[PDB]
Amino acid sequence: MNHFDTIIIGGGPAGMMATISSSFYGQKTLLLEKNKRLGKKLAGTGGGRCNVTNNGNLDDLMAGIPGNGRFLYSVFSQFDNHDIINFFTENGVKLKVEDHGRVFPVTDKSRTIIEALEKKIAELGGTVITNTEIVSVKKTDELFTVRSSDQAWTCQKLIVTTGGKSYPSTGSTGFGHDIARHFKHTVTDLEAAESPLLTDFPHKALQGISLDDVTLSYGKHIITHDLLFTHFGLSGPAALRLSSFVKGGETIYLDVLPQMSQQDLADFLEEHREKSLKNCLKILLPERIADFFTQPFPEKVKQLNLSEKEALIKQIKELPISVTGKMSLAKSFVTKGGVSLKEINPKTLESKLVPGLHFAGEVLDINAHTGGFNITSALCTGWVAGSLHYD
Ligand SMILES: Cc1cc2nc3c(=O)[nH]c(=O)nc-3n(C[C@H](O)[C@H](O)[C@H](O)COP(=O)(O)OP(=O)(O)OC[C@H]3O[C@@H](n4cnc5c(N)ncnc54)[C@H](O)[C@@H]3O)c2cc1C
Repeated sequence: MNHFDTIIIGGGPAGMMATISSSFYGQKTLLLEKNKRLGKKLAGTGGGRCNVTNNGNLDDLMAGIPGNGRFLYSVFSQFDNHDIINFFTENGVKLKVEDHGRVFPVTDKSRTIIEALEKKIAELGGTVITNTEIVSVKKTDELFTVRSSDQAWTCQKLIVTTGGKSYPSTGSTGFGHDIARHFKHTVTDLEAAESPLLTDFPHKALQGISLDDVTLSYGKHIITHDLLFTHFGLSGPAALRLSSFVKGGETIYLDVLPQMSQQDLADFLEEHREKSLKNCLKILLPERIADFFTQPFPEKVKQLNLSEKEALIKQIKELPISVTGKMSLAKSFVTKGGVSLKEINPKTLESKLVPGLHFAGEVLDINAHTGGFNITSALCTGWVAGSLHYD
């Protein structure tokens, strides 16, 4: 018995959720995964802790999915970030909410998430065959044939959830784009998004340090969020978002305290004209950031003159950084681009050109910010694709 109602290709967050919803709707379901493990990429989101969704409202979500979020109104009315939170709560996983509405398991371990998903697939009788790479997908009359090098399976409904093109060592190497092409869909241009930034800058002084809520500016686009200093330059949300507007050759500007304007700072110093300038700023900033700003200046806040005060403050508020480029698609967190949404039903996620065929997750031309919006996007679209609609 190799024939199923539904076959789902790719066991990421989209694939797992379609397997759950399809089974739940009485569909006899097969999930195929190329790796020995499910959720290889998912296991590494949120610094490996697993950033499973975001707890904001609908507008927070739309602001979180800049790349074609508007297509998801229909999907989100069926299953949303709060349906996700319910599911994991219902099934005995303790979630928690961190900054910017990011949702993690209390365990801080991605296996708590993936293991819960596998457990449900099993309670619902879903079939999963791992360590199996699909190489071929055809359709005859009303019957999809799905083939690996060894075997073949059949179905009437086919869900393709093979992901994007970034981090191909997770398994997302584009096969779902080939399917889409084979059945004569348009695949848009595939390019990097949420790609960390290469800077020309003394990286050693600051790498590993994290900063909460800072403003990076460049031309019209100005962004206020979290930032990580890396050995190659800049990552974390702020860098990641800005990375869409920048290619290499630009100067961008960093505001390390968007809270205080020039004057508040000036006043703050006078209150601590007794401590060392490093120690002064050590109270407002992480220590290694303090070192960085105040190395070239006099030891003590009072030893400063007027011109030193004004120059220092302008560095604190407007440090110019030189960007020499960004990471490629391969090394970016998100693929901007995918299967074209003008040929997909926004409500069922069925292809408009081939009946029975469906697409969910990153394989579609949807792209979002890190912070749970991609994963939320994949679980939901997955849920919908796997679910049944009739009329
Ligand atoms: C380091 C990192 C951190 C991230 N952090 C975040 C974050 O904090 N928040 C956020 O929202 N997003 C984040 N993302 C993005 C997010 O992980 C993805 O957008 C999401 O996992 C996509 O889900 P998916 O199921 O569509 O594709 P994937 O999760 O990639 O899964 C696709 C699956 O298809 C399988 N497959 C592929 N080809 C075949 C084939 N031929 N045969 C069989 N199986 C196949 C693959 O093995 C894979 O398991 C991050 C990405 C990375 C790389």
